[PDB]
Amino acid sequence: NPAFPGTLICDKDEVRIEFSSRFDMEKWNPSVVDTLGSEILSCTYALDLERFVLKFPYETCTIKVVGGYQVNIRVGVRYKDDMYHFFCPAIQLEHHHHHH
Repeated sequence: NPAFPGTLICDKDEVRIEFSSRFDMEKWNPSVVDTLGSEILSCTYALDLERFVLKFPYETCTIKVVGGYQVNIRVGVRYKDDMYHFFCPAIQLEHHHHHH
């Protein structure tokens, strides 16, 4: 059975969850939520329909945890297996820049 295919990108100024196609985004319908599955009052996130990306800032859409930040993502009423959590580190290392 298909696994959630969003690719986590922890960037210097945002978090992205990137997809291979707009169809994957529409199928999984990822949304930023809190640890219980509810919307975060402060959080504005963006869906880029051309590049197939969910993106959002650290401060308003993630929670501080040891060593970094946690974001909670709902996919899909609640369904089994509908909650995901991801971690981004506080410290990002940069060696060579290749933005993509």
